[PDB]
Amino acid sequence: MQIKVNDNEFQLFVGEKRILEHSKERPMIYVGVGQEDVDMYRGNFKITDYVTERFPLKLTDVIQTADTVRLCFESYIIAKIKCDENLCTIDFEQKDDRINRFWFRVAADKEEKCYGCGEQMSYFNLRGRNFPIWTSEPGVGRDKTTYVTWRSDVENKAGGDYYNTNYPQPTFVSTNKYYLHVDSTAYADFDFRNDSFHELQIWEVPKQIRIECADTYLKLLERITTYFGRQPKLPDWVYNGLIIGVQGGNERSFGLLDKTLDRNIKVAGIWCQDWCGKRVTSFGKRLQWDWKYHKEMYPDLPKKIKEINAKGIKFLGYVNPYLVNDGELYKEGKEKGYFATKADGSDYLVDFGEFYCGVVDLTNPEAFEWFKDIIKEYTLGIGIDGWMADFGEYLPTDDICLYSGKSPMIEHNHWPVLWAKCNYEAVKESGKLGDVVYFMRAGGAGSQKYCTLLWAGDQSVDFTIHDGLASVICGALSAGMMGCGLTHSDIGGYTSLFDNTRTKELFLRWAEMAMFTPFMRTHEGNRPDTNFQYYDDEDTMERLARLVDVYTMLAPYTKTLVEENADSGHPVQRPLFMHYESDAKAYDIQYEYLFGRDMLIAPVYEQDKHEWDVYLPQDEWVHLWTGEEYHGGEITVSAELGYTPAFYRKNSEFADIFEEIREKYGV
Amino acid sequence: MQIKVNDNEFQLFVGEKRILEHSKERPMIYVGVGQEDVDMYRGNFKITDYVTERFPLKLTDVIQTADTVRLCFESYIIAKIKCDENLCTIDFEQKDDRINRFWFRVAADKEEKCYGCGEQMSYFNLRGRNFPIWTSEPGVGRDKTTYVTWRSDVENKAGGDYYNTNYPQPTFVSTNKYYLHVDSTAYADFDFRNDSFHELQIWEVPKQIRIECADTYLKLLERITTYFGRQPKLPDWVYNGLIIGVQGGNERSFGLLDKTLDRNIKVAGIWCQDWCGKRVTSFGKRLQWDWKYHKEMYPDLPKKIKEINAKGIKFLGYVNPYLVNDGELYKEGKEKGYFATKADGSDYLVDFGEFYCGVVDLTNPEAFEWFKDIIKEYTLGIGIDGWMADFGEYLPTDDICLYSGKSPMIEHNHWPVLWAKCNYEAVKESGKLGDVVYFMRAGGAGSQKYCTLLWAGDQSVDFTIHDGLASVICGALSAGMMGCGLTHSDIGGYTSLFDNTRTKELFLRWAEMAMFTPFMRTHEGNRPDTNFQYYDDEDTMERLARLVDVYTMLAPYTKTLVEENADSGHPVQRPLFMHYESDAKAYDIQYEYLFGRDMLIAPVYEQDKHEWDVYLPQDEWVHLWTGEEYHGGEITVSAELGYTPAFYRKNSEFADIFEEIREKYGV
Ligand SMILES: O=S(=O)(O)C[C@H]1CNC[C@@H](O)[C@@H]1O
Ligand SMILES: O=S(=O)(O)C[C@H]1CNC[C@@H](O)[C@@H]1O
Repeated sequence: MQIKVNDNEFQLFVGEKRILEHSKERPMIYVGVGQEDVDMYRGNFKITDYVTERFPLKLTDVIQTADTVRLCFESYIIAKIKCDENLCTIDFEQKDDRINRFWFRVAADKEEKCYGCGEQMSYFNLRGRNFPIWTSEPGVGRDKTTYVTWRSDVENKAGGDYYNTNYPQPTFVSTNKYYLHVDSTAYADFDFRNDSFHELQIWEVPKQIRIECADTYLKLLERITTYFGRQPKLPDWVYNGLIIGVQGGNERSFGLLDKTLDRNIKVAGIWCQDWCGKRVTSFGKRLQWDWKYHKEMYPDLPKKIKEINAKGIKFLGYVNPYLVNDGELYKEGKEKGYFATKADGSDYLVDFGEFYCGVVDLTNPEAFEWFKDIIKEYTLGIGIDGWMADFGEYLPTDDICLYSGKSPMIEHNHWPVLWAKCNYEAVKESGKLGDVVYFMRAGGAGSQKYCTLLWAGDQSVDFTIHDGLASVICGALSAGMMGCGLTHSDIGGYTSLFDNTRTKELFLRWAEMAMFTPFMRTHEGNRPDTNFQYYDDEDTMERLARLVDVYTMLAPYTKTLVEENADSGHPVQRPLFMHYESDAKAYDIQYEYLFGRDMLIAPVYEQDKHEWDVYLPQDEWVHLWTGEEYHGGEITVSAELGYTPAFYRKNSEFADIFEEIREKYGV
Repeated sequence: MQIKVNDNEFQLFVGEKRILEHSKERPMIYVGVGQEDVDMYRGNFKITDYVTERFPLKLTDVIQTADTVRLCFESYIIAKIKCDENLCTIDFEQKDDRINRFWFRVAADKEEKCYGCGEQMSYFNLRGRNFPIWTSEPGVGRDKTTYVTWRSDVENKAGGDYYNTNYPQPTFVSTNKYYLHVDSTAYADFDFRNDSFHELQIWEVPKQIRIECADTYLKLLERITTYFGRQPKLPDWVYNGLIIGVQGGNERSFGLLDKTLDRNIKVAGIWCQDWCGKRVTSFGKRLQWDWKYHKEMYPDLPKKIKEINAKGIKFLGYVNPYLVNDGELYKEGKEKGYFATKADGSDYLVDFGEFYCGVVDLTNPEAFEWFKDIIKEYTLGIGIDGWMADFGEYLPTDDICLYSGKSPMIEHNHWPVLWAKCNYEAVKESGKLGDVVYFMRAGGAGSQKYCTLLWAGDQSVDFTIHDGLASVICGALSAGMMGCGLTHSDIGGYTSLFDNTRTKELFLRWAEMAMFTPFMRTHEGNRPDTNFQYYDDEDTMERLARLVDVYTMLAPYTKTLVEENADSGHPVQRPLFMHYESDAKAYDIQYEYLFGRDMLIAPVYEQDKHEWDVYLPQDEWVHLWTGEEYHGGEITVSAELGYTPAFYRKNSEFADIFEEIREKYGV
């Protein structure tokens, strides 16, 4: 990167491509004054802004030092710029206290594409749209043309839209082979609707903007994860097979484990989210938010965990950073003063849907340490080797006080990372990194270090584009470009509402994609009695045993991808353009991915399909199940139920593993 | 109205209430730069704006002469303020050509209420919401919680919202007893969401803002209509009875007339909107847009008109300012170059839903006179005595050129008044003002002069709040506060879509309201074959005979109201606070109206009702059907089908008429 600058024009280049400019004709910064309106309803946020001032700044002074270039903008902003061959930082100082709106422009051209802004569930390429950065419920349906979405809006204010996500991040990657990060947890809105610039709206003057370039996307990801962090290797035991999501107490849950094993489905672990109890609401069968094992539903659980461990099976649980008001840990947290409070001193109670919970104040070090100790003592301490570490999106912005003294308009997006750090430190302090794994749906900048595994959050139980099976693929790709290289999904989705229920076909198509991911896990969903469950159908269990076997057979390859993610930040699920940078079509494809360097996966995301159109970049490919060879381009392969459109490179060093799969399970 | 002004502060008072202020702490004007996006689909407009600059102006010079005060605002705006005891005008000169966004603030307090912004169908009191000023299709359903609205959005982009209207106007009335008008036909957005100020956003620097006060709302309406215009009296023949909306050609239409008369329903006129032919689309039974009578459907129509005239019955038709591209008049207009054109020089063909029409360029004086002559020759010239003068909302903004050379962003809202003027001059030059009547659903500033009669446009055929019977009352109250004092509605509504079809009860509830309006007219609606028609049911025809007879019995009173409207601008349908200005509840009521000074009407707007709650202001009231006396407050009256909740003042000079009605048709 190179800086060019006079007394009234600043420029920054990446190669021969200008990416920053401030002149009178093309200002780089606008500042202004806004008054927001934020209305939360059960984790959904309706956010509007009333802007009374917005104006571009005048560059009134420039000072060049061998290390720093200083831009003075009247009495509003000072920008200190420092550059290397690969890194520019722009630190901002605010000289006018009135400003609470900050618009930053990046030079662009019509053909450029951008990726990221966190885990995006609808659009991988961000160009042409804008993306608010505000963690929240991602929406049920997420598509205003569907009945599920409309009913979700009408009854629950919960239909959402294309940009909602549990894990937004003020960071993007450009096809000019740089990434840009705005060091701020404020509300932001990344606007890619203009041909000649990207505009980044921030609801504070951000501390710094960071820009870093590389010669390849692989190296760009190495630089991204150097700055944000890298995940550990997953525990070796995850590759033993399926992690089965079952509920109902000792007899039912361990009964289904035995039934699962008896049908020759390989099991890595049993995940009982109700290990701490159940709570039934009008949404469905939920959990008792009090993070100690439930002695009536799962008596003697520590002893029982030792027993299944001796048979090669791990036990997985569930925690989240809230506590319901009738729980034992709530009573203790109240007595110790560890909840976020209102101005009058009452503990703030959040409505999660017919029950009310305190928000453990993770910005209070004593409360943070207390909750970390709850994980150590009552989850890790009874031998639980993994858990869902849920939520993080529900911090309200109305009359709530945090120990940090910062506005909830700033701490709201910070919360997922504070929650991630709490889990990470519990595991690290216990010496269990690499032995236990928790998985999170919410995140922010820093989840690259503090989250051991993402999952895609709640999908609807359907084949829709914006909230079904397909949206998992988009979420994997976007998250991976942010440096979160390990993700998975609920096999079969989660959300059943408004006559939308899971089918056998949906479960199996979901499973045949999951076997080409690091972590296979099922989920009964919110209404288990009226949604298909794999253990309800012998044919499904037979079919599932094959899919899980394929996962275990892939594991020597998958371990090298997880290792490569841990070593350099190359995600396990990669976009096609990560290894085919010259292929123009690879930049527009978001429903196929490279499973490592050596496999291409194009999951079937529609019902009643028997063949599937696949775009293959130019290379020597072999269809997994048939061995037929392909050299690149649009094709159509058979894709019956159980036969994922999956291809491997001919000269892959793992071709023997893939051939063993074909011989055993091909056509 | 008194001005206070020094070098650093301007103020304007109405009595002892400050209505305008400019100081550095409370600026009166912001200016800026925006880039709109106007997405048009079949008369529906999705409009968004991208504001890049907005900033308050600094008052840098004040010049007082004897009559004028000149406020200079840097190099941006000069405002010339001239006041009287009742009138203040602010003329704006634009000194910076870059400005295309103008925000004008009006001082307000929390208890103030505001009325107007044209004909509003959802909210009469505007306080607490914002109202875009852009004529368009008003929406089907207009309520995001209903199935009809949702489907209208999904299939037709046509659900609309609370603010959409055929007739917006940048004019409001305040409870400080002033009205304010912005002299512009640009897009505007009147924002009443803030306690301490109204803010009027205009997408140009407006020529002038006009403010005029008065001691009473009656006198305010006198001033409003002195400025905007007053309607003529309605022709005496309208009071002869019902205007029946029928279709199908000579045999069916005049057959239905005979049937109606045979059932002893008094008929003032037969309104055949298909006088010029039909066109069937997926929307339903529409019309052929070629404004000459259809010689195959209505052979020898001029002869038929003479025959029914000799029996005391008028004939009414239909025109609108567009021409379908397979018609005779389209061919002539195309030859003479009388259509609006695109940038590429071709005639712009607007899609109205499976057919395409030219827009007669009403800004071209030659085309204007031509279309006026079309009305004289082919409507008035064959003896038609009234007509629906429809549409006016569909001018596109994307790629169109007008003879005026003004932007379609300015002429779009202008079109309804140009079209009104076309009809007005045809009638006036024919010497028929007061003898023939046309009715319009679209309008703008000036419709007060150029439109002889409003109607509330298309309602859905239901009892919903935002698009059924009740929204007619809101439209009547709001239009009347703007000086359009004559209005009516389709008895039974118009729009049938998405499993919503007209019922008998709905038709009858609508008719029993309509008999307390100036003009009773039915309509077959868009899907006559699958919707209730009054002539389907003998009991309905017997009931309608009574309702129409009541309308004729009221005529001596109603005529004095229409004459009062023509002489002073007091609307026929008045808000309760127009005659009870001290009644606090009168300012919150929008589904009751005073029918002149001597009657209160509170229509049943819900199904399955046998009684109705009514608020009466403090006065001596007599329930029309029973004779029971009431003295003010909340009451409940019997309100069976046919017994509108209607009350008259005991001391009314017309009490003898009202007693005859009770004797003949009461309980
Ligand atoms: O119902 S609960 O809220 O207790 C648990 C759910 C929370 N969201 C993620 C889902 O996977 C959990 O089952
Ligand atoms: O269907 S048509 O468009 O020809 C006529 C309708 C237009 N809008 C107003 C309605 O009253 C008409 O029937």
